[PDB]
Amino acid sequence: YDIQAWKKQCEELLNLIFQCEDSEPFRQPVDLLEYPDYRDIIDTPMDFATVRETLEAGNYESPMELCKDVRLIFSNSKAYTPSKRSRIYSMSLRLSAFFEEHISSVLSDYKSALRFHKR
Ligand SMILES: CNC(=O)c1scc2c1OCCO2
Repeated sequence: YDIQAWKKQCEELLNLIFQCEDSEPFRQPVDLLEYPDYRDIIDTPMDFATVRETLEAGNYESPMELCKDVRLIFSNSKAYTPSKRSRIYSMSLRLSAFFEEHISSVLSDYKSALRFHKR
């Protein structure tokens, strides 16, 4: 019932994601010189370095906020791809399945801790 435990658990999960080859296209902001139409399609850019920096600055109040920003990385990939068979889109679908498998317990444990605090 530790209400603060989610933060280290999210740092550890981000470390795993940065070690995965599938994260390489998503580690820094999309290069607008390589993709000059990107901002015509995508309203709010997001990347894993921006997520890690926001966490380490103390600017997430909950793991649900972190999870909304990671899911925006994946929805931006789905919106920008020209094909459901593209290389980079393929990489985002595998990384999303890995992220969702690992974040589920983080969210469950945090919500349980809050309910115990309010009991
Ligand atoms: C050649 N580019 C692509 O097929 C795709 S699919 C998703 C993307 C991306 O390039 C930029 C990053 O996000």
